[PDB]
Amino acid sequence: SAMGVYAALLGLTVGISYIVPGGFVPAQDKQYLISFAQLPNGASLDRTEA
Amino acid sequence: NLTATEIVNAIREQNIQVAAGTIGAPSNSPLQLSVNAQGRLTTEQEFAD
Repeated sequence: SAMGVYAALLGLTVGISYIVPGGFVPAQDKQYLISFAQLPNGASLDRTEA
Repeated sequence: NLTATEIVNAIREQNIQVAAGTIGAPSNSPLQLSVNAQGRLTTEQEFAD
């Protein structure tokens, strides 16, 4: 029964090794963020400045 | 009544690219439009013309 339980646990490990999503590096906070503004094409620098 | 050096100068003069610039680039105009013209020749007919 111990051997059977061991085989069942090995199968459970193999099954559960496929449900976790993958990744490389988690996204953390570096005390700053960026913001982009885009004007309609052909706009002068004064409008973007304002 | 022609010479080869004049021919070389003529062909070199008429086969140069031109950098025009921009209209509306210190100005208060709300538009900034680049300007382009015709520069280098490509086909044999243009060279022969």
